Amino acid sequence: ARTKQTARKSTGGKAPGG
Amino acid sequence: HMVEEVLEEEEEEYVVEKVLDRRVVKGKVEYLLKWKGFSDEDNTWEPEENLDCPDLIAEFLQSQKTAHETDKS
Repeated sequence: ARTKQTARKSTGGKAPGG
Repeated sequence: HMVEEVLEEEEEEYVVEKVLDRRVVKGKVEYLLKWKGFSDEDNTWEPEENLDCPDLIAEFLQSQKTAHETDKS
């Protein structure tokens, strides 16, 4: 239940999708 | 809604395995991090401030310490 460690990799931009 | 049009910033809390190392440059801070799913080659040191996993950070220096700085901390 506890939140697992996470770090923003400064992705930004925008998902390509489809 | 009904405000400034979005078109900037889009950081996401991507799952992190563990910080590989640590290095400072210019004056900022960045820790190497292995990203799940993405090839290891896609390595990228993200700013500590951005990182939302202080526990992992401590985990890294935890081993190197017990000698690190040889003072407080």
